[PDB]
Amino acid sequence: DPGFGSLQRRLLQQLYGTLPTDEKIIFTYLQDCQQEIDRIIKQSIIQKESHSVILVGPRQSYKTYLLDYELSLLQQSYKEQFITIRLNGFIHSEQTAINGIATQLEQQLQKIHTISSGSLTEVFEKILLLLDSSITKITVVFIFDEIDTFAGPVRQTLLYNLFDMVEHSRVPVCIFGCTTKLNILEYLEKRVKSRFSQRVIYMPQIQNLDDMVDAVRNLLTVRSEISPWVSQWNETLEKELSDPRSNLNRHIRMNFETFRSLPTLKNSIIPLVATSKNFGSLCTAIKSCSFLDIYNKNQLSNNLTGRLQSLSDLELAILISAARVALRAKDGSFNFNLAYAEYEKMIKAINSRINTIKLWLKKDVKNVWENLVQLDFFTEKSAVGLRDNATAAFYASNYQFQGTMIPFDLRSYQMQIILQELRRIIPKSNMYYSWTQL
Amino acid sequence: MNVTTPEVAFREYQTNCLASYISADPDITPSNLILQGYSGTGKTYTLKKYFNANPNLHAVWLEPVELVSWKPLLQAIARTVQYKLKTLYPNIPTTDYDPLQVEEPFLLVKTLHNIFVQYESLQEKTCLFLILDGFDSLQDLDAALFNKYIKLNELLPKDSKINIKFIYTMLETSFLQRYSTHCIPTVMFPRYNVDEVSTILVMSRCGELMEDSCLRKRIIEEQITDCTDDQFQNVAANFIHLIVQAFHSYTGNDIFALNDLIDFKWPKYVSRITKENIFEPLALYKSAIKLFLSTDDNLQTYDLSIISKYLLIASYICSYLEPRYDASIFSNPRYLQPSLFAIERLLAIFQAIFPIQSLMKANIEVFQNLSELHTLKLIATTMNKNIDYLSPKVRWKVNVPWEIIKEISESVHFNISDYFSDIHE
Amino acid sequence: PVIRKFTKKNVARAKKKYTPFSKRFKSIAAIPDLTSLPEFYGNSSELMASRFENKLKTTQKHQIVETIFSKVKKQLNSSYYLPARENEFASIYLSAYSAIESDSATTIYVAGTPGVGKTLTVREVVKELLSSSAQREIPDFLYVEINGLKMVKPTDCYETLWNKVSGERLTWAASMESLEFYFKRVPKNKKKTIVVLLDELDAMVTKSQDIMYNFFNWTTYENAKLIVIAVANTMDLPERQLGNKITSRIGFTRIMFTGYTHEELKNIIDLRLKGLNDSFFYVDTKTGNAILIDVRKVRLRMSADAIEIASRKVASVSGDARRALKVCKRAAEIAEKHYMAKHGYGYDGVQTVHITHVMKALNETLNSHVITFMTRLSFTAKLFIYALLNLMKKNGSQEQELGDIVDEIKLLIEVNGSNKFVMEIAKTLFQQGSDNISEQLRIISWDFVLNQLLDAGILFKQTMKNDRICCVKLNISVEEAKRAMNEDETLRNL
Amino acid sequence: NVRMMLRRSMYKLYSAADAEEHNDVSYDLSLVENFKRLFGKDLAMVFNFKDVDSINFNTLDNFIILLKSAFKYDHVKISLIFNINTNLSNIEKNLRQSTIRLLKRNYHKLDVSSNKGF
DNA sequence: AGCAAGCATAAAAGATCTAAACATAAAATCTGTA
DNA sequence: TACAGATTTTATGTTTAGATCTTTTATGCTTGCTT
Ligand SMILES: Nc1ncnc2c1ncn2[C@@H]1O[C@H](COP(=O)(O)OP(=O)(O)OP(O)(O)=S)[C@@H](O)[C@H]1O
Ligand SMILES: Nc1ncnc2c1ncn2[C@@H]1O[C@H](COP(=O)(O)OP(=O)(O)OP(O)(O)=S)[C@@H](O)[C@H]1O
Ligand SMILES: Nc1ncnc2c1ncn2[C@@H]1O[C@H](COP(=O)(O)OP(=O)(O)OP(O)(O)=S)[C@@H](O)[C@H]1O
Ligand SMILES: [Mg+2]
Ligand SMILES: [Mg+2]
Ligand SMILES: [Mg+2]
Repeated sequence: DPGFGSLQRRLLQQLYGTLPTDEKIIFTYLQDCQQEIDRIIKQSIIQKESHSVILVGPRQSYKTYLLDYELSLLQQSYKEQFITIRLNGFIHSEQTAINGIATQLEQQLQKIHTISSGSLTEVFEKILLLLDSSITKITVVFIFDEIDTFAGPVRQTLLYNLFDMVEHSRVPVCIFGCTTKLNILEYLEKRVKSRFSQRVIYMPQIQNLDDMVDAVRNLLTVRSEISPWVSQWNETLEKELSDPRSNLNRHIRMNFETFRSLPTLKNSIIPLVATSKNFGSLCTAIKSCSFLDIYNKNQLSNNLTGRLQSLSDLELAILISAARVALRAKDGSFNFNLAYAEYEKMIKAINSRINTIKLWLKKDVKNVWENLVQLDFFTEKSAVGLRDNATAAFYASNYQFQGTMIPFDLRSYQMQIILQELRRIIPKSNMYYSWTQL
Repeated sequence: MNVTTPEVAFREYQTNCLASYISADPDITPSNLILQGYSGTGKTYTLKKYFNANPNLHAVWLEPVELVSWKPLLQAIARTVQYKLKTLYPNIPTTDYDPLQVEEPFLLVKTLHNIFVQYESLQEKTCLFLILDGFDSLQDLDAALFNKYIKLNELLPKDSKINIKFIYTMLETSFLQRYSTHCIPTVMFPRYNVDEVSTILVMSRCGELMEDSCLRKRIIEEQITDCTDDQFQNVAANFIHLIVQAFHSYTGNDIFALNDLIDFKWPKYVSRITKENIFEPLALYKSAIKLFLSTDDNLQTYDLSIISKYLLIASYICSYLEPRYDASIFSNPRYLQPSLFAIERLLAIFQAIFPIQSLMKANIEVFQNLSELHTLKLIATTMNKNIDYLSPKVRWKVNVPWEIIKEISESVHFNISDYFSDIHE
Repeated sequence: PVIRKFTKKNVARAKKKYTPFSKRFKSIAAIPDLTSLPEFYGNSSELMASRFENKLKTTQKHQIVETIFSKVKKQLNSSYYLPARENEFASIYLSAYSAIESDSATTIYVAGTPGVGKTLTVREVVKELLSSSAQREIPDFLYVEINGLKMVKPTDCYETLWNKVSGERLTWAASMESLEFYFKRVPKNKKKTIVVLLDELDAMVTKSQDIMYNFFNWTTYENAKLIVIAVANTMDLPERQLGNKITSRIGFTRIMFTGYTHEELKNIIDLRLKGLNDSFFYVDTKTGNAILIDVRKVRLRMSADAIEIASRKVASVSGDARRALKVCKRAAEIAEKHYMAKHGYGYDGVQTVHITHVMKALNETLNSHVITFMTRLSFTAKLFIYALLNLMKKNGSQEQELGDIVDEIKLLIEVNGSNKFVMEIAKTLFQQGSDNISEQLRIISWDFVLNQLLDAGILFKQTMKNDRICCVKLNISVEEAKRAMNEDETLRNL
Repeated sequence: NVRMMLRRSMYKLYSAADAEEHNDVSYDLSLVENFKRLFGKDLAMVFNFKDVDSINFNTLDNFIILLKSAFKYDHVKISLIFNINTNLSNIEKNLRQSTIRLLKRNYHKLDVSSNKGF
């Protein structure tokens, strides 16, 4: 029936938040800070007053969500009274941000009604001339994500110029800077600190379980009569959320303890409602929440335990022998020779205590060693996994590491899973369980 | 749903999640979706099957392993997006934007915006999926590129009729866990079991093995007559099962290694088939045991001079034996890295161990052989780009394993084992 | 064509000439009277800046409400006299006036901390000089303002200045040679005095320090009528960059701008609110519009004690003149928010700015959110930091290996398993509350909370491939975390 | 490293193709992918590793694995020639078993020496 | 003669950086000569 | 005599060769000791 399809589509677009801004849902626990975001913007686009605000909060804390909902809300009634320039610290550079600002200014000014032509000096001079100078002024709203990446310790000229525009310009400018650092103020240089208004909004956090319960109720309640199942779906959801013993409340509580983030819960729930074929299956899936358990089990299927549970007999024996030789070593390091010596000692002892376990040779254990290294059960003795920057990665690529020079047999490794962890994971019925206790 | 789920053999949850996330409606599909798993876990296979079952989903397949650094990745994205958009809508008049002009992530954003703003003539919003097969496989990879690719979708226009949805199939979980706070929807691909690997191998290789030319010639050469459709399929399935149950410990749950082993050992297995043993698999296995006893995955170690061989012997003895030569000799500790020494000690040990003529002095030839040995990387130093062999601070070390030096010593009839047997055998 | 090893498809180059000014004329005696030529000293460009003025104007606007606190908020702006800078404005003006009247060259180096009124008083000095010259008391001069932080490249100091004195667009090296010839060689009968303000001179001299030497040296030439007013944050920057000998040769006029005291800052704020403090307004009770002299006749007042405390706090902390104004503006904003919430005015007896508003404005800046942030963290993250603190107590070491935190978390869960909360949370921490999920080495959301703390700036983790040896250390004070996990009852009991 | 090996291989390939044929491309495997469209003729790249012993075997192995990705085009043939100064056992020890199995599909051994056989 | 424990310290491995060598390119400017 | 066409000037980009630095383990020296 098309009614259940419409209901499922509505539920999915409620979870994704792509429903019209006339009916977008704002969680109660974050209905307060939105007002602040609603105030500042409405004091800059309506009252034409400059503002400089920094939103501090963790990843997926509804900074961009609230900042875009407010812009959409102001968009439908004050469309021609402001323009929006969006910058992202990850994909914009110090030189590149000037070009981004110029291009966005020209695009938005043509849209409402060049600056982007020339060298970087000319472009910056023109954007300074335009901004840092019946009828009113168009408000320039900077949505400036990852403000901490453009607040480095070597030079902060973009932030300096933007805050100087906020203070000493006749065109109203509103600058919202989203960041996750709790000490963003100390990142700015003292001139930029003085130019900044010290208006930091710390995004709200979930401090109660009732906050997440109400957020889930808002997410999964269809408030528009579009399907015959809407009333029954609301009844089922309310009766599954009212009782604290239900499976949905249990999973909400577990998310509250472990993750405490609505995006994780909605990621768990989206396939729950997309997988169901008819309304009865959806009701049973929301009453039992079996797919939540399946999703959680799948998410934990490539970590150390999941990878360890997918090893053959030879690979497991080599891993246990390497763990033993790393436990014996004072530095926790080893190599192929020591690990193979311990492995062959273990195999000889097992065969002597006796239908006999085959002892593979060095050429037949090199592949197992490489496979275990690929799964990152072993790493180099002193290895940096991935460099933070592109320049650091380039420098590392240029350098020729001593580890690759030495032969494969003598390369010094170091494990990620210790022998006690192997003892805990490995079942007591294994052949090598007696060999996981050194 | 209007999305059809393909029947993948051992990926039912993964296919269900793919159908749940990847949909033709831009409103109910995530901006970023991640497929995680290791080699041979059937992630590209599952995604290809899913996209083939749904011809109404626009996909732009990309292979970051060919695009070593980030600039080729951005340029290839810019080229392929516009090429695909032109392919789907050849009636839309468009201007060509050179992909080589994309040299920054913002330049990619601007080029994508310029490409998408000329497709506003479409009636309904569409989404094309940029599948990046192996974003973890970039050779020049850092921890900041994925941060750029996550937020790339924010700066592009929200109301455009062409939406870009990224799909990443990464390899390592250590890389994925760096971005665990981004809350990107992820589909995990656990490694297959031995039964799953065996079933995949038979269903993927039995048809090709049963039609192989070698079997075609063997059946007519042995003058055999049987059911072509079924008996040969059973023979190939039994061969694959024998290969799996013989080399699972060596290879693990790795499909590619077992495929290579099957390719290597099928001609030898079929060369042992005859009239009597084809009907009874036990006899055929007993007639070809040597195939399944050794992996055979390998495709006088050096032609060095006697001076070079004795130089290597002296270097190994000097490096792996403590400077206690003064007491008795010259008138395992080999499991660890070789130690360091000086040139004079190496020359003294070389003179001590060199056979008499009455002693061998250090000619030009000895030093030339030593420098050649360093050139062939058999002996190394504490070199760092610039190297000066004549500096007193330069110390030498050995780069041969015990087997190579043992073979060299036995070549010149030298008993290095007797020298090294004092500490341990 | 030739195959290119690499390509530069986005190269953007400006239309700037290369030949300096010294090669434009046949000889020094052939240089005309540059003062009367229509392109050098601003006689050509007058409306170039006005070209972009019309791009940011719109013809639509509703009757916006002007709250009684809106006047106070708008008046306490950086732009918006000169109470305290009267013994220093006087020095700058005296030096510049003496240099201008005698067609001489000089250098004024004014240095101080941010927000203390350097650029403002320099601009006021220049405005007074312009007013004096407009009365023909002193020779006319051209005012050029150069800001070191408003330029992409530090060598754009020349490109600007020459363009501001010749109308030509040259490269930076050609501009430098042109300026050298113009200042050293051109006779004083064919020149106008130039007053250059080198705002944020710190940014100009950071790599090659030649901007400082070039700009200070040009004030030593007899023919040059240049007057350089240098602004920097450090009082001894020329003595370091140039050296003692060069700086002694130049002969600066050095002025230091000390931070404002509480009394001077209070006087600044009072002068900023001279006509608005203790004033009267007509307020439309229906819409909220306030007009300065169903209407209501009200009185706007800002308590003097609020200004006292704001000025004293800002003077004690920083001494900024911007910080006190921003504190007062934020207090006015808080009062306006409360007023609008009480009356529901929205957008489109007497009112006062109380001491509590200024206290809130100060507490917003002073307080730190780390303790509040951890108080509301998830139990897994709090357990992580608790194990980190326990390892710090045991080892007395700032950096703890991640394996130590893992083992300590496991030991903490095992030892006090008789606790009801631990007994009921162990399954959800190790098996995700499911019987089909095997016991996990790392607790649920281990990577999530670890990356949360790393992103928040609470932890610093060294980059290494091995995840069991990476050392995580607190980036905050230990006492903050101690208080944060003392607040929680579960971690306090165990 | 791998990026420079790929860039120097693709630059040589493009230069040789343009010379034999008598716009601009990016120096990566997309050139190998689009060679049939650009020049209209199949591709027969022959790599010659001059001093395999001196070459870092990690980057050589990574480059071989990268070149393996070019096998999905029907218009390309890739041959490799390793100039070895020793026996191939050193290369076997210094290469991953996956690369060894990949090379074992087609390989020929040639004893190139001036003094070989006297 | 022969060697274990404690200490300081020269040193190996590598992060982080600079800069010369190698390379490309648009605007201005020199340079022929019809 | 103005011209196109060759050259220089200014401005970054790509890659290799060489440097200094921190960080951590090897190492000669010293002390105490028995053959
Ligand atoms: N424009 C949007 N409309 C609707 N939902 C959105 C929008 N942007 C983000 N979301 C969703 O909002 C949730 C979290 O909000 P976000 O704004 O993405 O997080 P965040 O505060 O931006 O964290 P950052 O920016 O990475 S530090 C996720 O489920 C997003 O999918
Ligand atoms: N469920 C399956 N059913 C049938 N064949 C499968 C299945 N999963 C994998 N295969 C086959 O096994 C091989 C796996 O190939 P891929 O799916 O490309 O591996 P992968 O997961 O992409 O790993 P990488 O990182 O790409 S090497 C192919 O030859 C597939 O045909
Ligand atoms: N004497 C004063 N009287 C009134 N207002 C003042 C006074 N001094 C500073 N202000 C205000 O505070 C602001 C400080 O600006 P500046 O004078 O440029 O400070 P500053 O010395 O330039 O600090 P920098 O440029 O960051 S080193 C001015 O714009 C005024 O709004
Ligand atoms: Mg964001
Ligand atoms: Mg793949
Ligand atoms: Mg200033």
